[PDB]
Amino acid sequence: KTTKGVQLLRGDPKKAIVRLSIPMMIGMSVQTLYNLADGIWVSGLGPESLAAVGLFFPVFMGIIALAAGLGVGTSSAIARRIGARDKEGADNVAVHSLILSLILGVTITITMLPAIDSLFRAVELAIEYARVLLAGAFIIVFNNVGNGILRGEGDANRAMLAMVLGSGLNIVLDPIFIYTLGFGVVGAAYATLLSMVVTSLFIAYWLFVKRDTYVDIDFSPSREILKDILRVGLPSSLSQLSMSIAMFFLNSVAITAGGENGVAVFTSAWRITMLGIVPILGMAAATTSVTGAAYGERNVEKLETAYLYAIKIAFMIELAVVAFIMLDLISALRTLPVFLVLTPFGMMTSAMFQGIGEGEKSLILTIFRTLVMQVGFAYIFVHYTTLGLRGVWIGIVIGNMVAAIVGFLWGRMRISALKK
Ligand SMILES: CCn1cc(C(=O)O)c(=O)c2cc(Br)c(N3CCNCC3)cc21
Repeated sequence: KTTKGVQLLRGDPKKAIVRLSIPMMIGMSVQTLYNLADGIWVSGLGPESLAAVGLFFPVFMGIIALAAGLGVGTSSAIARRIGARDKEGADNVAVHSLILSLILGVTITITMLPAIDSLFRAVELAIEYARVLLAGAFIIVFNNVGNGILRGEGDANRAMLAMVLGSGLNIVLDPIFIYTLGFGVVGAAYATLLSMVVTSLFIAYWLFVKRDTYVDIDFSPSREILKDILRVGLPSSLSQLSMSIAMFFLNSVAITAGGENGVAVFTSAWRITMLGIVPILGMAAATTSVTGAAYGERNVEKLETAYLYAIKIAFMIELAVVAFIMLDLISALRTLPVFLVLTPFGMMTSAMFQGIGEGEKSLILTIFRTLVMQVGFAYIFVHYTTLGLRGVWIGIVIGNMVAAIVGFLWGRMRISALKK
């Protein structure tokens, strides 16, 4: 009838925010540690292989964006059916998403793999890197969908295990296929492939075989469900997309402000802050589940409680994290991380927008945060001020301040509108 994850969402919102974020944090931690390590192995492979990276990166990030967004849409739609105590509706979303993962999965493969040979034309290495990655696009999507099912139910521990067993297998298999065996840059993708396959066997085990999930995988092709999944899924894909593009724009700002000296400082600072933003990414994922559950119950008070408690806790964790960092890049490690305490005020709001099904507002807030304020102010402090590399860090921090104020008020505004 019930499950430890579903009994968490339907109960004390303060306990739900905590008990669900912690496993998500550990999962995201290993995930970020992979990105840190995978970038290192690729670095030093030569200039030709790095040129191949920038060839497939816009396509690579396209696949990950579509997959991650769809998973969020799955998570959002399942949490809302759980809150409304709608079992058959919660079962229907899961089956719909798995079919959605199949269609979207094979579509990406059939629409890109034959058309990747012409768009690229270092080039040969990119096509091979594309070939391995595109051939397993359906696997990547299924993973995020199966992840969204668990994350939307409250199975934060089984979802944590997914990415931990996930990223962990890649941290190990990365140097093996890149250096020991000697595939090169393509070995990173082949490590990614082989890793993704193993975990897709573990997810299908829990879902289909073990049946430990709250939902039963009742199915009937409904338009309301399809509208409900894409309403959050589609804008979330553009959110992660613009987030990477912001990293590219900020890079060119670091190019103008300090040069190549220079850009290396920005890459070092962006690495340590990626690990320091994990408690926010881990809690934002938990917030979407709780607020979504609260939205289904039509309990605004509980929704407001969980949204305000997720910020307060994450704010004080960051105060601690900032303290870790405080005690060239050494100068920027004392001014830049101050944007990490402003971040939970904005990331939690967009996450609760996804929770209540309004993904469009989540996309607008994210664009304003990552592009308009972060890149916008950083470009301004570097082109119109005597400050060089230092002004870039100021712009990011001062940009987050504005995006935090707008985000928090917009969040409290819509929470007030949910009563009238
Ligand atoms: C070994 C599977 N895997 C490989 C990766 C890679 O090679 O870059 C991943 O980034 C990855 C990420 C997640 Br989240 C992840 N999870 C969460 C979603 N379900 C599958 C496990 C798995 C990943």
